[PDB]
Amino acid sequence: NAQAEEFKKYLETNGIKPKQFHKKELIFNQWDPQEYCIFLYDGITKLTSISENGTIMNLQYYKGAFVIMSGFIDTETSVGYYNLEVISEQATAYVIKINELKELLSKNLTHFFYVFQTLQKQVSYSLAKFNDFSINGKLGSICGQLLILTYVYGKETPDGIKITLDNLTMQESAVSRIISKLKQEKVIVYKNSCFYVQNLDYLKRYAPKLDEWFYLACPATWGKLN
Amino acid sequence: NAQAEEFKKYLETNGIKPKQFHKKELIFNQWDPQEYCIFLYDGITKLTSISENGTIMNLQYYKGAFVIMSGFIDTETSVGYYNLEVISEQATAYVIKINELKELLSKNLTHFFYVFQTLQKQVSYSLAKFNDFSINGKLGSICGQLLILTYVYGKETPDGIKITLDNLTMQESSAVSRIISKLKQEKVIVYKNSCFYVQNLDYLKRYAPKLDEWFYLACPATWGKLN
Amino acid sequence: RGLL
Amino acid sequence: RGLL
Repeated sequence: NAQAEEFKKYLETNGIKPKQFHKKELIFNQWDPQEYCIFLYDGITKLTSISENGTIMNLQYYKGAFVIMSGFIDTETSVGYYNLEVISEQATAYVIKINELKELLSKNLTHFFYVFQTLQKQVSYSLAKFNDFSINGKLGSICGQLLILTYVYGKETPDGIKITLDNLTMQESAVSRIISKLKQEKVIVYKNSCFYVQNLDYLKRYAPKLDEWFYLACPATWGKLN
Repeated sequence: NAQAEEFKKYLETNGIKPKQFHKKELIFNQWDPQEYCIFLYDGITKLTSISENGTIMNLQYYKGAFVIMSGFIDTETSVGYYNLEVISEQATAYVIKINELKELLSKNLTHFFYVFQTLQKQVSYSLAKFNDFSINGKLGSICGQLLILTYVYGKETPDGIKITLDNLTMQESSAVSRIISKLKQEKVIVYKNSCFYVQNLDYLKRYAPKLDEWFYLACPATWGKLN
Repeated sequence: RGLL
Repeated sequence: RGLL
C-alpha cells in the first residue's frame, strides 16, 4: 500500500510514534471515553462487542494498513462503544487522539481523502457482504470470507492456491457442518497442516458482490489470483 | 437537519442546482461510468444491485438528508455497480461529480467533516445491525428495523407512539411473519387504524440494543425526544 | 435491510 | 490490506 506508507511518514513527522501490541491485547476498549483513531500499519485485529450478559460477539476484522476510528471527527462523540483486540501474534499501530486527527487532516487534504476512502471501502464492503448474504443465504458470507482470505494470502501452487498463515489465524455448529459440506464437495482441501485452495470459482460464484468489491477496491491484489 | 441545510445552501452557492425525481427514476445506474456524490435532500431512495439472473437485490434505503457516492474520493474509481432508485413520488436531490465535490470540500473543511461523519454513521450503523443480528437472530434484526423507523417517525399519541410515515412505503418470510405475530399478540405493536402503532418501546430497545445505542450516539436529539 |  |  503506497498510500499507507505516506500516511505513516506524515504521522511520524508530526510526532506520532508507532506502538507495539501483542496477541489478545486491546488497542481501545468499550468504556474508554477518549475517542481515538488507530492507524493499524501492520498486524491483524478484530472489532468485538461485549453484551450486557457478558457474551462477546466478533463484529469486524481489520488488516494493516487500515484506519479504524472510535468517534466522530468533528464532535468527538463516540460512534459506537467497541473493542479492538489483536488476533495476530504481534501488531504495530499508531494511536491518534480524535482532536489530533481533526487537526492533522485539516492540515492536509491528501491524507484526509485517504481516511475518507477507507471509510468508503468499509461501506461498500458491508453492502457487498449483505448482497452475498441476502442472495446465497449464510453460505455467501462464509464464501466471501474464504474468498477475501485467498486473495489476501493466496500463493500460487501446482495443487492449487494456498493461504500461508498459522493454524491459529485459520481457526479464528451449523456453520461447521456447512464447512463439512464444502470440504466433502472439495472446494478446498487440508494438507501438510495447512489449508489449500482447489477451485476459487465456487467462492466467486456464491460470493459475487464481494468479488466485485475486491476487484474494484483492491484491483492489484485481485489481479494476481486471476 | 441544520448542518444539512447549510451544506444545501453551500452547494447552491457553488452553482449546484437541485433536481427533481419522480418515483422509480434512476438517479444513477450501475453502467454510468461517472462517479457521483448524490446529496439526497428530500424524499427516499434505495440502493440496489442486480445479479446475473436479473433479479433486483435491494441493498439499502436512505432518507434525506444523506450522502451517497458511486466512487472513491481518493482514486475517483467506482465503489460498485449500484443503482440509486427513487421510491418517493417526488424527491429532490443534488447531483455532483466526484472532482467538483472534492474541490468544494478541499476549500471548506466543515462540510468535509459533515460527510466524513455521515460515512462514520453508516459504518457504525451496519455494525450495530450485525451485532443485534448476531446476538438475537432475526428477532433482533426485526426489532432494530422497526426501532429505527419508530425513532425517525415517532409521534407520541394517546394510543401510544404512532408511526408517522406513508403506509404504502411501510409495506415496502415465514420467520418474520411469526415474529411480528408474537409482536402484535404481546401488545408491543398494534395495527389500529391500519397505521402501524407501537406502545412498548422498551421491548424494542431490549432486543436491538446496539442499534438503539447507535441512534443515541449518531442522533442524540431524535433519540431523546422519545425517551 | 434497514432505512439509514 | 483492507477488511477481513
